[PDB]
Amino acid sequence: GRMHAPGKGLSQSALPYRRSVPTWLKLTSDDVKEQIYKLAKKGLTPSQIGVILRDSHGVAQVRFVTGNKILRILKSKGLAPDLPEDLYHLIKKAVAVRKHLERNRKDKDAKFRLILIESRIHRLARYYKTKRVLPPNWKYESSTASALVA
Amino acid sequence: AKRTKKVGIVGKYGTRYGASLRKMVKKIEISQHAKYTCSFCGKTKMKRRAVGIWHCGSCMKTVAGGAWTYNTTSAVTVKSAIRRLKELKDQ
Amino acid sequence: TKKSLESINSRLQLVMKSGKYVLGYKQTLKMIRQGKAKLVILANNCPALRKSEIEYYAMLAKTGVHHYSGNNIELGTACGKYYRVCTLAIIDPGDSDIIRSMP
Amino acid sequence: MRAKWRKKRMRRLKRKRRKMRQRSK
Amino acid sequence: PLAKDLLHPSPEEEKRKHKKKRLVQSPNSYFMDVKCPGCYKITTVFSHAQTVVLCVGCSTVLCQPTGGKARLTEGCSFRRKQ
Amino acid sequence: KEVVNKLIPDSIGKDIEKACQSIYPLHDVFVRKVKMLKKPKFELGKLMELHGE
Amino acid sequence: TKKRRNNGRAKKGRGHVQPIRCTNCARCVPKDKAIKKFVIRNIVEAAAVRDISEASVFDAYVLPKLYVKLHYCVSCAIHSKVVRNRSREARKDRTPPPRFRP
RNA sequence: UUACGGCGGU
RNA sequence: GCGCCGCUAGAGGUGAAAUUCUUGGACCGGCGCAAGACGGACCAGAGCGAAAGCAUUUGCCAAGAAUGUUUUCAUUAAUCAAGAACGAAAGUCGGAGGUUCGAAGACGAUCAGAUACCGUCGUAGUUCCGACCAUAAACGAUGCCGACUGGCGAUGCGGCGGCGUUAUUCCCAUGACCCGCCGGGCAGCUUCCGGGAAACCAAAGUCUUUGGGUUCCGGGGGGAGUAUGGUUGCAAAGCUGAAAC
Ligand SMILES: [Mg+2]
Ligand SMILES: [Zn+2]
Ligand SMILES: [Zn+2]
Repeated sequence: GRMHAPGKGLSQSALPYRRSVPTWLKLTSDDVKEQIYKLAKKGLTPSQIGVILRDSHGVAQVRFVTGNKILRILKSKGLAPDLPEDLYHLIKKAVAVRKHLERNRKDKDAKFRLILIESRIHRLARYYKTKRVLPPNWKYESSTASALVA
Repeated sequence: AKRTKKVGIVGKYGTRYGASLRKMVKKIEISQHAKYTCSFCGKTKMKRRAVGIWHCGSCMKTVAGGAWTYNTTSAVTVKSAIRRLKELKDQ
Repeated sequence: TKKSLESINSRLQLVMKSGKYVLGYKQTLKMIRQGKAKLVILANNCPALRKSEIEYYAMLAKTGVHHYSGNNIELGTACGKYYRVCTLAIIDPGDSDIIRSMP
Repeated sequence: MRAKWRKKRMRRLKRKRRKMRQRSK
Repeated sequence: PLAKDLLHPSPEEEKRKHKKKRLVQSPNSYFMDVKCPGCYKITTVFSHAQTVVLCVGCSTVLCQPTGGKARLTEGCSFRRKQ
Repeated sequence: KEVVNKLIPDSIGKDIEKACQSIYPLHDVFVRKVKMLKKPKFELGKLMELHGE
Repeated sequence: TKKRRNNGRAKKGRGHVQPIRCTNCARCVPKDKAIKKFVIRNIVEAAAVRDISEASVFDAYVLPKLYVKLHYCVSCAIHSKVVRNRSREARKDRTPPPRFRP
């Protein structure tokens, strides 16, 4: 089930069997790439590239058009960030909880949810260090943590 | 490094005066020597003068507070009640 | 103490990312006397003759004074820096509506 | 005899054998 | 219910199940063409949309995101494409 | 005078009766209690108005 | 043995319900275990009804009600006989006894 | 309202 | 509890009483005030939470489940020695507070005796702030994760689809109800699914037709959670933990 909560929900997206480009989509493989090159320079991360060109461009999934993933073509010419998007949002959340807990020292549940989030940071950092995504001397310290997040 | 494990500030009193009187002192003694944040200039410069007197290094403001601590909890409850009685009944 | 403060200090940490700003007393005093200031924000901590002569110049420059509900050390964290600050002046809002709000 | 009042008359009793050992050092 | 032929389900037993858990899994979603009243622009908005959809010609609002299925704001044309 | 006259028929409870039944319908909607907190120094002619016509 | 399937108590997804206090012995019970009884008793004691309508200032006056919600511990509920002992298979219904008002 | 005990082996 | 009145001689308490409070006027009735607790009825085999636990309005926050998803990453996972975080009540230390309740204690009854039940009073304590202590019938007496194996009526939360009723609605969108389906949850009712020593269990089933992963732990009753060593705590004690017999 869910990792740090006792929920066993079944809700995740179900792709169709046909991997082919839809017939009505009169749009190339190159034009969706240069659109990705536009709006990823507009501060956007690859989890939210694909949702706005699903809701207003008819592109169901970029890999069915281009053949490559969204982050995989950001990374092809050097405009994807150093931190991954999932590791970024955990550190953004752990700074936010710890900033709460300084003022609210007597919150025993913000104290408990902090070490669940902070353990997900190291369970995820232990993966990207083995895949040579992060450098092997990387470390989530708390006193440098707000510097990583924008 | 790690110089003590229990006594802290009352390691200057040596073996003397009793363990439970030295433990009673070290709440008072960390509190009268602590710097407090000034409510007037925001700088943590509230040093204690004589007993009941609290003073700013910068902005030079003197405050009449508690004896061993800046706010007495009896005097915060009253200030809550005085401004409540001043907005109730409007005299 | 529940819902509404991130009208004014979520917009403040959005002007800080996008638009222009000056911090400190004698910088918003230059910006107020040569037209470039738009909305000066005073902390609830500043000395009460400093609060008067910024309320008096903003009447002379026809600009707004928002009275922030917090410490000058609290307005500094709300800006997003490790300071304390009584008086700021935004001299360009980035894309938000602090002037188009209540003051 | 009840088992929470058996626990009391051994807790009362092993503070009494702990104290005589303290006397005869 | 021992010899239920669970390799050829009926289309109304296939439809009233999860988007997972089927004989072959498939989305419940669709892409829809939305024509605004008073523009020459076909928009190709996803059904379970999530954003404030703005157009190009008449850049007004076109659908509201909600919990499940995005709600077209004013009475506007609608067809289920493919 | 117009305030206290409104709650002999309790039109306040009937006004929020109409204005709430597009949210969840309600049925027993009264002004349960009215408590007095202040009095304005008791001008004598105001009481003599109340016992006039 | 486990005597009842619930443990006398109507809590399922909880860890602690409020302690309330019994009425005729002032003993502290959980709110779910407690044997409630809501009494809508007429305040007039129906033999004494034609002695207050013949001495009223009306000919048609609706009499007020007394709305006392008792709740008991199980100790005083069995002694004051508001719950009766039941056989080991006729325990298993949650329907209250029928009205029998006339 | 009060109502406490019933030698051992068979 | 205290003020300012009103009229009266008892009030209170009990199985009966008494100790007790009362013409320096109790109790009761009226109007005010103050203090500290606590949030009735609504309140449910309802919800949330890792568990302890959580209930008056509105307010700055920071989190979370489920559902929806033609988003993204692409094995990042399950259980977990050592090591930690949280932990009812009582308890301990200090500062506030101190209304009710009330271990200890004093007194009145009850009895053969009452060191008990019952009654009057009351300390520590119950309340808040800070630091500790780390245990409970901390219980579904049932580890966590995964799949599979009957039916049914519902309920709580999302989502989808439907006749009609009802709302400013004199049309609409969104609500309230009505009829279904989908996922997740709290449970219930039935059944020769099967199991069990049976009580009972849709899990405690899928087991001599015995093997899905993994942690903790049991080996006749006492001695004994004792003795002793270590370790923690201010203390009370917690943790580990035998043997002779
Ligand atoms: Mg006992
Ligand atoms: Zn100062
Ligand atoms: Zn009772």
